[PDB]
Amino acid sequence: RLVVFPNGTRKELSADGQTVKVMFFNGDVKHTMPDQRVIYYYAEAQTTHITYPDGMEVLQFPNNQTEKHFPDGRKEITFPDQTVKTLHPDGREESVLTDGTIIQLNPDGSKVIQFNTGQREIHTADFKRREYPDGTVKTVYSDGRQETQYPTGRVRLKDPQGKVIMDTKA
Repeated sequence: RLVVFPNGTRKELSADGQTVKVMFFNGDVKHTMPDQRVIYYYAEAQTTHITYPDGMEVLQFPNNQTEKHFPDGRKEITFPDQTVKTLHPDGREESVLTDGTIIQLNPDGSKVIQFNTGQREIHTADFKRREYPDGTVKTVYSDGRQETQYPTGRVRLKDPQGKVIMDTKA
């Protein structure tokens, strides 16, 4: 079949019967497949939008970025530089850089960086903290004080000039 609507939109079945092809008057194009997958091209935005039956949506942008919308509410963005950012329903954003570094932006204002080496940096308004696989924690406060927590339970606190003001262990 070919149907041409009064507004000039055309609905045409592919010759082999499998693809329903709508050519909208505004330049948009929609193909609907036998599995009910819908592929929609938006002409002005030059964007492709695929809707799967299970509700997943994938958008492909002309800058080469991809955005995938999961049934669990996550949205995963693949930038043109290959960075993959995941937006979680609770507001966390987690970027995985190509070298595998993970950068997490959290709703509370913090930024957490998980390096390949196992080290983890936590940045808040009040401190910058580094965590190490053995359990060591070094924290530098906005006022310049520095705390080292050792794997043993020992906690050593220094003033901003480096003088020890607290050194405790159970």
